[PDB]
Amino acid sequence: CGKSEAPPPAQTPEVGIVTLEAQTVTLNTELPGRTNAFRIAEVRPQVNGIILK
Amino acid sequence: MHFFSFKDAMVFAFAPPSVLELGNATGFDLFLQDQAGVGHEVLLQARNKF
Repeated sequence: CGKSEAPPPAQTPEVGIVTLEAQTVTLNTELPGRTNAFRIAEVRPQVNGIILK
Repeated sequence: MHFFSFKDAMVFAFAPPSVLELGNATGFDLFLQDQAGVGHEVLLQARNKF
């Protein structure tokens, strides 16, 4: 009769490769913050009395 | 199926049976239940043993 049809057993299948190499990287972060003035002076009086002008 | 032996995905294509109300693929079917209460790792390694 027949009809066996044995496939080839040995395949050793294909893979995908990349070849990595040495490389320099800079590590940098990003942090929140507020802006402040260089000098702030709160004008407070040093005597007592009515503001005339 | 002979063209889909490619690298990235495990593509595995087929045809439905004659009566599509009875499943979507042919063959048999069974479940391996965990009646003792032992964890999911033991059941998973039992399925991988099977």
